[PDB]
This record gives sequence, structure tokens and C-alpha cells, in this order.
Amino acid sequence: AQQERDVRELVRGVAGLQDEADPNFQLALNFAWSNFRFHRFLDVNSHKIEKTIEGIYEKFVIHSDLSKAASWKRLTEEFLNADAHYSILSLLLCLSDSPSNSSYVETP
Amino acid sequence: AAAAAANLNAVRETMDVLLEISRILNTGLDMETLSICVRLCEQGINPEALSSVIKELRKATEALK
Amino acid sequence: LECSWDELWNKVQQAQDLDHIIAAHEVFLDTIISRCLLDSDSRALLNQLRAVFDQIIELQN
Amino acid sequence: RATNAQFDSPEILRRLDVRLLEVSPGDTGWDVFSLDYHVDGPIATVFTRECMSHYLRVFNF
Repeated sequence: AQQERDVRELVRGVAGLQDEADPNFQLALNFAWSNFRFHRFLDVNSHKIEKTIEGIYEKFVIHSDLSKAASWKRLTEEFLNADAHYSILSLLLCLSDSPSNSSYVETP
Repeated sequence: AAAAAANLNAVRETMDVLLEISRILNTGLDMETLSICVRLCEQGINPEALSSVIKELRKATEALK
Repeated sequence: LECSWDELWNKVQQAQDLDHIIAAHEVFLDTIISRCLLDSDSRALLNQLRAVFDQIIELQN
Repeated sequence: RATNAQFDSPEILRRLDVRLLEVSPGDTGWDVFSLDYHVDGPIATVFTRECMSHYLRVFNF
């Protein structure tokens, strides 16, 4: 119920749609369900995420960006304060990266 | 009351650390996409399942260009 | 890499203490950090040097 | 083995070997590359791992 609307809001959000009678909506809705119910995935290891965060942090250090590294370690240790933490993190990590950019903090 | 909006305070705070993490990794996501993906991750879904979806619809809206 | 190796080579080959050898390697490394654009104050100079890499890859096209 | 690098003791030669940083979902080879030097003797106490971090930053530059 909340699950079904979330899939609608996810497809409206990413594809930039609002209307639900566009055939491209219906293909993308059905693709989402068929992805979700066809399982070939793994399950997240919290330890694998903790190594990944540590690994990215050295990558930022090694490319001589201390201010991006010092943010990134800080943001991740503050974020890991209260499972679902690890899941959204693994989500955001895998979704995309090509990051080597400076990306200075705004007011955070 | 007070503790029920202070609960809305402590979630928007973690929503703000997560949005800062979102841009420094250079992801195309934003707060609107992220507010759905928090609710999905609460219900229990693979992060490998959500991301394969997003990697399609973000790639299928470039063909609608 | 010729001054920094010089000072390190000297302050090893004379010294009779392992502590002196350790504290020589430490400072040799930190001098290399200071001589290059590897400080936290020198970020703007590093940005300009990043900006000298743009036209390099532009010139190939 | 093909070039002058071979003229070395096998320990120091073996102790130079590559390591890669953690891969991002999009990459090139010039972004992800490292040599990692491992020291296993008691002499690791003068060549501690935090100086290897510095050495590798220098190598990156």
C-alpha cells in the first residue's frame, strides 16, 4: 500500500513523470516490479560497507585532498550513529561514483 | 507537541548528512529522489535492487531527450 | 629530489643513533611535503595547477 | 626482468608490488593505480606505514 505508491513516486521522481497513463510510465512501472521480484541479488554485509568507507577515505587522502577526506570520514562516522544505515549507504555508494572532485562543504 | 517535531528534527538532520554525502560522491540524486529511497530501505529491499532500477530510468530518460 | 636526498644521506651516514635515523626520515618526508603543493594552505596553487591540465587534454582534440 | 630493475636483491624487488585503490562505478587506469611497499622485518619500525602513505602521495603527484 505504502510500497505501491513508493514505486509510483520513485518512477515519477527519476523519470521526471507525473502522469500515469503515459505508456513509458507503464513500461517503467512494470520493469520496476519485475526487477524487484526477480531475485539474483546478494544481501548486504555491514562489515563490507565498513571496509568500503575506510577504503574510499584513503583514496581521498592519497589524492591529496585532506578537506574532502576529513569531511568524508566525519560525515560517515556521524551518519553511522543511531542495519538500515548500511543499506542506504550501500545504496548511495553503488548507485554512481566517479568522484575525485573537490566539492567543498557549503554550510555543512 | 514538542517531542514529535523534535523527532522530525532528528530525521531531517540525518537527511542532511545523507544529502551532503550524496553530492560529494557526485551522484545525480537529490532530496526528492532521496525521500523515496529512505522509505523503501525502511521496508526492507535490496540496495542492489533499487540501484539497478535507477540506473535504467536515469538512462532511459536520456533517450527521451 | 637532490637536496632532500643530500640532507637525508648525510644525517644518516654520520649518525650513530637509531632515533636520529628515524627523526631524519621524518623530516626528509615533511620537507618534500612543504616544497611541493602538498600542504593544506596551498590548495589554491594546486587548483591553478589542475587548471594547467585542462588545455593539455584540450590540445589533443 | 626486461629492464635494469632486475639488478636488485630479490627481497627489495619483491617488496615493490602493485596495489589498486577501491574501484568506483566509473574509472580510468590513471585514476586508480598504486605501488604498495611492504616491510616485514624489525626494520618496519623505521619504515612505518604512515610514511608509506606520504611516499605514495608523492608518487601520485
